[PDB]
Amino acid sequence: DRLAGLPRAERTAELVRLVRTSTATVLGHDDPKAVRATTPFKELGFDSLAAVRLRNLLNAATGLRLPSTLVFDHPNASAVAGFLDAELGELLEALGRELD
Amino acid sequence: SEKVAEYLRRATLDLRAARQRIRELESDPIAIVSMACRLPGGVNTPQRLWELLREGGETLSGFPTDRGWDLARLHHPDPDNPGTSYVDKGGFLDDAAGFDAEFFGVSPREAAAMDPQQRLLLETSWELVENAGIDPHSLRGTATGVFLGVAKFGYGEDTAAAEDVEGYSVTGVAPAVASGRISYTMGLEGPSISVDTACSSSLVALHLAVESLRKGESSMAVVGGAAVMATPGVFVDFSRQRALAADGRSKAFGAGADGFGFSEGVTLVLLERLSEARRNGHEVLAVVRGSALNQDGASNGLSAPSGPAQRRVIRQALESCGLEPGDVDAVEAHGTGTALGDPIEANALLDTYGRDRDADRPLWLGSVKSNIGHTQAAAGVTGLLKVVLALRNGELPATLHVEEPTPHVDWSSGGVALLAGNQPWRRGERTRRAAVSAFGISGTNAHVIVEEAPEREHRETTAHDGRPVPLVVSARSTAALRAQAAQIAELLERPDADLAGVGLGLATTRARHEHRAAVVASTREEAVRGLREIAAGAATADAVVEGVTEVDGRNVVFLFPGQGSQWAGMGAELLSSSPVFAGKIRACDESMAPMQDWKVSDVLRQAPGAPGLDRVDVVQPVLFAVMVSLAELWRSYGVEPAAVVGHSQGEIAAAHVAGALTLEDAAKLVVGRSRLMRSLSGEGGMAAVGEAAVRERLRPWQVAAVNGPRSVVVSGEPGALRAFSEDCAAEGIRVRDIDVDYASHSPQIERVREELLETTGDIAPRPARVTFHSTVESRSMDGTELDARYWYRNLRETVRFADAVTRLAESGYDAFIEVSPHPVVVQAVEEAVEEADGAEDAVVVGSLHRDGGDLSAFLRSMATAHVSGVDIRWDVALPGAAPFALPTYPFQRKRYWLQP
Amino acid sequence: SEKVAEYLRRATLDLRAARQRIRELESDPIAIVSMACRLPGGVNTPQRLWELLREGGETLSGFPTDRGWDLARLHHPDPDNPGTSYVDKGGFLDDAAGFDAEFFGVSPREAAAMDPQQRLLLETSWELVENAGIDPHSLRGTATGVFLGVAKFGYGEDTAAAEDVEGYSVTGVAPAVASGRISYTMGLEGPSISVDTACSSSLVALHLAVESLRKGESSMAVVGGAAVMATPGVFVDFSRQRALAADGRSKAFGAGADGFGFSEGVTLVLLERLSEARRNGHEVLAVVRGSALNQDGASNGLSAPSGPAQRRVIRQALESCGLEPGDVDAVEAHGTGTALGDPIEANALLDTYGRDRDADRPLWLGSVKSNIGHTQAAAGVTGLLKVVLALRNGELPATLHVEEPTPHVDWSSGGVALLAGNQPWRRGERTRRAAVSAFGISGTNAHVIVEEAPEREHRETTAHDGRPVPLVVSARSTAALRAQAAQIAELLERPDADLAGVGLGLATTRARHEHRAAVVASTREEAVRGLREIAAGAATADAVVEGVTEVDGRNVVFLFPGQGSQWAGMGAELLSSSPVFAGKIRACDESMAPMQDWKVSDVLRQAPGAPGLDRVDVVQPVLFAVMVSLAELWRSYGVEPAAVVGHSQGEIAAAHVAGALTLEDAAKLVVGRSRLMRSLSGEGGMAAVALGEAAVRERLRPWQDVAAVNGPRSVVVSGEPGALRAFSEDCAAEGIRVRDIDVDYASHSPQIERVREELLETTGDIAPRPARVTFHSTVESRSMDGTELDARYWYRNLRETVRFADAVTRLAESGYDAFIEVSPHPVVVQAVEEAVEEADGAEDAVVVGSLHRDGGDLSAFLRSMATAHVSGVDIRWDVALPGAAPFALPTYPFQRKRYWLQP
Repeated sequence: DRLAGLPRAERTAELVRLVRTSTATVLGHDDPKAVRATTPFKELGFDSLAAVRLRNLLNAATGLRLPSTLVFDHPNASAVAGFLDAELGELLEALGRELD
Repeated sequence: SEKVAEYLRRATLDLRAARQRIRELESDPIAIVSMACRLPGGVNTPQRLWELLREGGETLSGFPTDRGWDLARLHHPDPDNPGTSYVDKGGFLDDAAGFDAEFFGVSPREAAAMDPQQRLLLETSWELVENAGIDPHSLRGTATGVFLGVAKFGYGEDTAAAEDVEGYSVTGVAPAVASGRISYTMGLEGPSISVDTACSSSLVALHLAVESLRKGESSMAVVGGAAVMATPGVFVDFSRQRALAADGRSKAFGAGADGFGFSEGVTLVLLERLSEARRNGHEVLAVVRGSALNQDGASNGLSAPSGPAQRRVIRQALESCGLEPGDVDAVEAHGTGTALGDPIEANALLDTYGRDRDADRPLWLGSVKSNIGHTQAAAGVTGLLKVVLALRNGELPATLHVEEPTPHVDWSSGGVALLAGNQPWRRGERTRRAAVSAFGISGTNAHVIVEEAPEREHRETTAHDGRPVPLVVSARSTAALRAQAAQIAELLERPDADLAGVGLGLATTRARHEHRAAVVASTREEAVRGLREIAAGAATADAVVEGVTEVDGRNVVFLFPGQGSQWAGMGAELLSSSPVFAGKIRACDESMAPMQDWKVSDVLRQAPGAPGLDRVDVVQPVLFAVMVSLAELWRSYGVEPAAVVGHSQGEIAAAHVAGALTLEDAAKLVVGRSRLMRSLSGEGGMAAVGEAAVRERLRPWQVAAVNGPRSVVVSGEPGALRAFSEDCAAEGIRVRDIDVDYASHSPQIERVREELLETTGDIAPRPARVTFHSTVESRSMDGTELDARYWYRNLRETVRFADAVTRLAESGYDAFIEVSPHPVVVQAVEEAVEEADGAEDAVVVGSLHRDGGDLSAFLRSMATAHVSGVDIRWDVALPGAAPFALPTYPFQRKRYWLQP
Repeated sequence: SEKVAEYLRRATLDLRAARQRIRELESDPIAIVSMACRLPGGVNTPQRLWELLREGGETLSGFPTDRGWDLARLHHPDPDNPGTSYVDKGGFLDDAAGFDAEFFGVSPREAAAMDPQQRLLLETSWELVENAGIDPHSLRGTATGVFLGVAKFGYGEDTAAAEDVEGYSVTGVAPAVASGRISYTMGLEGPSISVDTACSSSLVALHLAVESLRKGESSMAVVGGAAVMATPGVFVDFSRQRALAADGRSKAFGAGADGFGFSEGVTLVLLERLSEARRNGHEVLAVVRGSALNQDGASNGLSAPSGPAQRRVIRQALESCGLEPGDVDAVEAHGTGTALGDPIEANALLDTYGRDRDADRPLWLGSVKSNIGHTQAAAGVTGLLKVVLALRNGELPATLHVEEPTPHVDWSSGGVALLAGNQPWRRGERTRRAAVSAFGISGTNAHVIVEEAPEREHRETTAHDGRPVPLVVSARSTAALRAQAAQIAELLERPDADLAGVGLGLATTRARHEHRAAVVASTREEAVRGLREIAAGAATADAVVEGVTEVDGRNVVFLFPGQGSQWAGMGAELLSSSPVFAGKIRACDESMAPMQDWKVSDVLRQAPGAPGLDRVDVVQPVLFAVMVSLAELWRSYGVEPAAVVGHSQGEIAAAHVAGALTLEDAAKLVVGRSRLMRSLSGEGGMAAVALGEAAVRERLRPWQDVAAVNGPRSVVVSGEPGALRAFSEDCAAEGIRVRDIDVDYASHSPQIERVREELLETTGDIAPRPARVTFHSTVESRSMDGTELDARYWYRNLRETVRFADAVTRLAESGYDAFIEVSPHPVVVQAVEEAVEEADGAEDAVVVGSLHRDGGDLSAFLRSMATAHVSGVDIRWDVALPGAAPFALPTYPFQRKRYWLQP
């Protein structure tokens, strides 16, 4: 992305915020506080349709193509953010006694 | 010192042995020897499944009607009405309520209360064992284990049958009993485990069986799975989740991919170690090399899959067997046909196989669920079958509903290509390998690597000559026997099977049930006609024998008659058609050479310038040699006598069979007896008709043998019996013999009484290994009591035959075999056995007839003895033959469904 | 001969390695580390089961009433009427309908539709993992596998379906999901199998687990069985065939045996290789050696047992293990005791074990079903639990109903002896070992050999002196937290307990959850009082701290306020107690000695000769040393910072924390600043006034001859000492003026531009290497690396305004949440709180401090750590207790509700 040259924590927090903002609109609420970066998407109410939509919302967010099953491979916001960050960036006898 | 070198050699040998042991315990290859399946659409054999896969088609059909389902209100287009399913098509077995209760020893009530899955598992297990070329009865008492994937489906849940004192309603639905019953009926003693992990249970069972085989707990494994739906609930459940395709077709990696279509099915395979399979000579179809299991873990819900777990499974499976990604030609994927499962599986396959892959040899991808549907727990191993078939015929079947690949999967990499059409897979320099994957709802994943079997070169020593061939068929019912005969006749009618192969396969690869039949034929047309006659219902030709027996072993008694069984050409060609007979005849000729000049073989062959069959001194040695040769031929086929009984001079032959005497001593004794017999050729006359009846008419003139209640042979005297021939005039003396001047067992016997002792006073009898119940004394003696005095007593004393037969029958013997070139005492033996209490199942069989004498007649007599219970090793009659492939048992099925 | 010798040595080493590998792959012993049970009669822990077994008693009771069974039409004395049973006694769980849905993240509908077996399995699995002294969250992502013996019992079939779009019922009644759900919730990544082979299934599972452990597929295994009745069907079916005992008892080998009594139960054990247990340090309870399996074969009946199969399996197990029949001391027989199983089993044991046995040591028999009854699937594991408990306590419990032994077998001949009365089994020179048998209805037999653990419980120190100890408790709900606090308080009330051991066990052998609380105490009474205060409700005590967190970790940022936090002494006892503090203080004395005479340690210890905390030239170096030492102490326990920000000269200390400046360079810089700043002391004062940046910026007009804007309305000085005096009363309405003790000088003023060259040439030896931690300067209001922190930058910092408001706001908006101030007194906490509140970032930032002007003890500093910890900051508490033996603690206090389904 255009925004680069930042410490690890800065990029991680920015990507987590982006993922939370993208998933909030899909969920319906307009706040990222209700979105937890550890809860699986299934517990939040995600189904098969909306899970696709999020990818599209991410596709326009960063301009990079993503797999259609992005949510299933990374079942939390933190894992998705991490994946996005990664993609963007004598002896003889005794020694011989074992034989018997 | 020089001792060091031997230490080095022994250390190297021990290190090599240890490494070999490590390899055997870690990655020992496993061999697949046989398989069986029952699939929707009338597919009951692997060949039919292969034909269906190659042609290209589906088994989709309508809902069953005989199961008792209420199809009226079951179907509703709206996916919102409770208790209704919007889909009405799926793969169903043609006949899931048929079973042969009597074959497996199951009462009709238990069969009615038994889940259909157990019945189908029993039938398929028997068919699988028969397909491998192994006698099912041979596996009894072995260490064969059973591993099945089976789950309850709710059979008989609306029935409350109170009268269940036996408790059939409990054990008839229990999943553990599904394998316990197989182990109990087949007699196996290996571990019996019934696993259940979602729809990947069969592959988990395969992994467990491979581990058990490698450890050494079991020598064979019966692996597989079963799934039969008895209630429509399953569909209804998924109809609430909208996870079922509307049309019912499971399009794997297709454009639609709207769901999956369920189907029933039972599948089984047989597993054994490759080294032991090669040692025992079992056929090998494919080799399982490695497998791996894991868990999905923390995923996007309990039911959703996960790509990283699949990648880890694939990598672990590849690493365990020591292979590398790039040596696998094709992968049989899960391919459930869902909207998002197929993209996940394809992406995982591309990541683990597509990367660093040759651009000229893409990995072929396909699934079997596109043809037969998702067969619940038995799906996994089912896919395995396809791969095995692809390794036998040599081509990969295509995948349906592929013309529009899913846009979610990026196929631009080129590592993985779908099977749009059939691709040849002929054997070459590159070893052919394949993989099978299975993933379940719970989350367990399985990946299995299979490889083509090694090469067999010729195994071709047919030499189909005009030798006689016996065909033995057996079954547990008359209708089953007729169906088996019809099947064998149909198999033989095709002009591509040899008689020797079919005979050997019937003799050594099939079981031996109660009802038995046998046909001895030399040409294909004769065998076909005999089998058709058997299947018709009425048997007329003498070449066809039929019988019913309830036991598996009999106490065999060999009995040897005296004279009267003479016919020119005794055996004849039989001498040139049997090495054992010729060898024994030559041994007898060598033994008798130092006393005479003529040879018995010349007389038997009607050689010119040889004595005829009219003088006693030449008739008796010929009879003795023929008798001992026939006894040796009988023993060469696996029939070992438990008691020997002789009549008159035939006792001597019995002695040689008993081992009490030696061949030279017995021959010398017979020769001396015949020579002394020739001198007393002036008086004689044998006559045949109750001892008292003879005694009351014997006083005026001054009894030889007693055969039964009305069978007495009297001594020989011309004048004495000249009046006796007409004195009765009441059907007293009618049957007469030739017996020119014999007078045996007569006061004339003791006239000489000394030269016989002088000539035969040189024998060296030895203890015998078999009972020698004689006829002069109703007792069993040993060799040490058989001296020249005993033979003189036998020549003098009475030779009563009925008492010995009755004593043997009462003792416990129940199989009397007549050994002579012509049956002469079979009728008397049968009458004596019937009159005596004994047992009411004794069988009396003869030998070469006076009009037969060919090896075909001997085989017919052997078949007559066999169809009554006597065990005979038939393979000896078919040396150097290659076993063929035969159809399985023709079960007679009846409907057993628990009607609500 | 050197080559020959080397080749022979290599070959023999390879031979030894190969033999070791063969032995490990064939007969590697397995270690049992922990167990969990749930049995009829309220027996929920293994200790209760052992007490019941040793005391001698049963658990028979009437039929349950809350399950919804029709008790009126179910019981009938006549054993002939349809749908009736002639028995009314059996073993039933006290509460099978209880479940904590919120703990496992399960919606109430799914919990209602879930089979009770799965719920009890989840609870027992969590208890089993916790009982091994292993953090349950640590097992996440590992290769732990699960093996269970479970079968369907008909739960929820009577009721009709409903709106089940999620398909809850199908996954709630399936047997495979019973083992799948444990792995899904705990995050395990090992094979999961749910075998089912009659009543021996569980034991069969154990066998498979061993084969998984020896190969290497799984590093750890969870092996168990479950059997909970949902409908009274089994009783009816077994009464139809007169297969049940009339009185409900299960007389093992008595002469009055007539049937078996059924009971519920869930049991689990944890298995791991002995070498792995030795390496990791897990406690070992017993050792499984060998096992075997076989089939009854073609017997005289489908359900009838066969003696030869049992003899074969026993001999095969003994051969595979590698022992002789004379080594086993006791056998846990199957002991169903219905019609004829006892004669067959006794004859098999007599013909196998009793043949040619010493008359002095007869084999001991016995069965566990005589006390709790048949447990169906969880049968073999219960016998295993009994055997392991007997081994651990050194006493063989007696089997019941053995007043008259069965006369169908020969007892007086010799060999086996029935276990009537307790028999001692104390450790000695003989290796104690026992065997467990299980024969199923389907026809599968299992025999397992267990032996005592090696002696390893003689290596401990139990050191304690009286140092402060922290106790941290956590739970997923307020009620659960209160119950946990009550449990810990009750445990600590017991006299024979160790505070350090309990603290270490809480810190290391327990998971961290949302709601957290912490109490720091150096005495047992103080800890008990704090825990009681926590469990009572709202606790206002200073020692007690509590909070609720939602994030696993944070992005802690260090703040250095600088001056203004002077206070007599800075952790005096801390200098004596904490070794790291004293070590760092001594380390920052070697470079400080050449430029002065007094010692920082002497000043901190109030020793005679200290200049006193009045002169700036001695205040600044002392403050710098205290700040850097406190930062280094914070570096321990794993609080590695991600950003460092200063406000004043303390920035130099910040420059040392990030690693940009070495200790010598920072010491030289601060000493030079202090010296050539005190040299011209007496200029003016600061006299900070809280008015506002705009107000002062429009007000300084009369005096043109701003230091800090840290607060939204907070300014320090602008002008001259006479101008400062004029401003002190010029407005007479702004108020909150002066409030500054720093009157000896006035930095960030035009007065600075007179010693420029002096500071330039006195600090010309700087080696500012790049820093490993992001440094955010408040002079340029931007984050820059440490490669340009030259003397010019330090002069600019001396002669420029410090923002401390734009920097904090930028850090808060960037993503940093936790803010920790490293100072001997909290002076800038309020400003940071206000700046965070005014920021638009996440409204969950945490701000803490350090020792106060009165609480300069290590206990207060640990209390500060605890306050920071309950808000979501990871801290390694085990450092605070160097050398201790972890104790045994009660498991999680689940909050249960009713989730049963009825027609």
